[PDB]
Amino acid sequence: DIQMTQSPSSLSASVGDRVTITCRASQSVSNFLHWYQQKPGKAPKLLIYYASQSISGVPSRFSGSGSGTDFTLTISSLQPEDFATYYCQQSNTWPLTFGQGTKLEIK
Amino acid sequence: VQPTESIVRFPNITNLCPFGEVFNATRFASVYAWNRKRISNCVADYSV
Amino acid sequence: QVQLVQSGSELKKPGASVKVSCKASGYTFTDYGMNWVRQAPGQGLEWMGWINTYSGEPTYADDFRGRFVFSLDTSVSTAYLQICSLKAEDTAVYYCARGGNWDWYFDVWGQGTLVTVS
Amino acid sequence: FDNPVLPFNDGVYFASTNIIRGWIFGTTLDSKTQSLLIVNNATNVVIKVCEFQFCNDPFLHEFRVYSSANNCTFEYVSQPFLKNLREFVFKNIDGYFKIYSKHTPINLVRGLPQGFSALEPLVDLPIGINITRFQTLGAAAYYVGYL
Ligand SMILES: *[C@@H]1O[C@H](CO)[C@@H](O[C@@H]2O[C@H](CO)[C@@H](O[C@@H]3O[C@H](CO)[C@@H](O)[C@H](O)[C@@H]3O)[C@H](O)[C@H]2NC(C)=O)[C@H](O)[C@H]1NC(C)=O
Ligand SMILES: *[C@@H]1O[C@H](CO)[C@@H](O)[C@H](O)[C@H]1NC(C)=O
Repeated sequence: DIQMTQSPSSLSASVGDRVTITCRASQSVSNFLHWYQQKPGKAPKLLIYYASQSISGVPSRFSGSGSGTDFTLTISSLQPEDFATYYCQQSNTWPLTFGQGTKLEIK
Repeated sequence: VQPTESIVRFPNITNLCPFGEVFNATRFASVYAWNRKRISNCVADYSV
Repeated sequence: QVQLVQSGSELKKPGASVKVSCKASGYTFTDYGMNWVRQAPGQGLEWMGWINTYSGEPTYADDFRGRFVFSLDTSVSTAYLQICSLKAEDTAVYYCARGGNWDWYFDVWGQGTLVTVS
Repeated sequence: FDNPVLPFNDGVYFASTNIIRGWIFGTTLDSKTQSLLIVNNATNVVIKVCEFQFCNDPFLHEFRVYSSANNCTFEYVSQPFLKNLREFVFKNIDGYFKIYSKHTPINLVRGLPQGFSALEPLVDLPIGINITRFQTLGAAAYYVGYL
């Protein structure tokens, strides 16, 4: 029931730059919006849990921030070998819905 | 003199009341820090 | 070493009843629950419900209230799901997930049950 | 001029003789307690109950006093209304922050007139935040009472 949208759908970036992708909420997910990514043919892995904290054991090239209905993470140092589809996930209201995905691409 | 017909006037309010964010919630709060959410300005369904 | 091994790629009729497996090892199996998500290849992850480790009550999601059935066989660390009366719109993978009752983030781990139907 | 911080008690009466632009309400501030802030600027008044950090002297001069806007709970936008004295009444009962206002002209600057003016309510603010200290925002003069 909670419509989780994210923009832009397909945005490109280059080597070593800084990019910002968002995730816009219809209802209140005030702190509980988690961040995943998905490589093609790969089971996913956590990036940012509870919208600010980072899990131990991830490469910390990125950090997540935001509150209310606007949430983001910023890749401070991008690398070409990711090609990952970034996924949103709220942990506030049942059912746990996901986002469509922001595919990162090279020029 | 008796009334002829009954009239009921409620506002439009183009939204359902969000009880889904207080009933179907994954993280219910604790009793020292009980979460209080005011719900208003909508049409509610208590039949569900 | 904590891992969740799965069954193979299934291929059945639209109407058969197949039971997929999720065998656990490494951790305390009664502590964290056994969440399940679904992912169409043109869509994202969709949560379908879970089941508690001690009682065995299969509490599904708000959409998939019907033909999905969680089956529990304790003291062998299994998290069996079974789909019955399969439909042609269910061309999706079925990922198993160790997921706790309080933290409610996944760390979902499944190699991919390619349930292809035709 | 300047504007020091004042205790709120049970409710206050505010009166002034467009130098003032709004008020800041709270208990402890400095982003540890959620604070109610009103700024009347650019003919659309904005009310934020964002958990703001305060400066050593908050003042307007874009906007600088309402910066570091984080983890906001409530937001409200409406239209304001314009020798002339503007009276305000701020109260907090049952979780309701009620604002009463009436602008009437005058012909004196020594003190408040002996006339009568009934202040109509303009907007009610349903938050329910514990408020005990407040601070308001070519010098001007203003009068602060207590209810
Ligand atoms: C909180 O979640 C519950 C559980 O899903 C929602 O209650 C209603 O539950 C029934 C079954 O328990 C479901 O009704 C569905 O209706 C559609 C159309 O009639 C039908 O095609 C389905 O097969 C199913 O029977 C559904 O989950 C839900 N009903 C709705 C959303 O209309 C409940 O609405 C949620 N919110 C609150 C505030 O309780
Ligand atoms: C409220 O609803 C009625 C029909 O139920 C409609 O005729 C009326 O125009 C609505 N009022 C509005 C949109 O102000």
